[PDB]
Amino acid sequence: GPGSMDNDEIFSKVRSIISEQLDKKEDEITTDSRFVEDLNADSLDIYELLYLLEEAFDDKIPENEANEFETVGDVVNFIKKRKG
Repeated sequence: GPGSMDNDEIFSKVRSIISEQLDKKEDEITTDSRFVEDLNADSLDIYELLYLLEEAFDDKIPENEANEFETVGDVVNFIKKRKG
């Protein structure tokens, strides 16, 4: 079956790093996880994380991303296609 491309390698590769400490699966993408469950911190620290991340792509988070933003799952599929 399919599933072989940089598209599904970006979110996977990135998660492969945190997976060490997080010891979680990248397939845990869900709105019931958020940074609290998925990430090892709170949105407090994530604020600057995404804030600076969007600056690298030149796009408003609460404006552009807001079009379809909700939880980590959204950012995953977002940065996935955003870069490809």
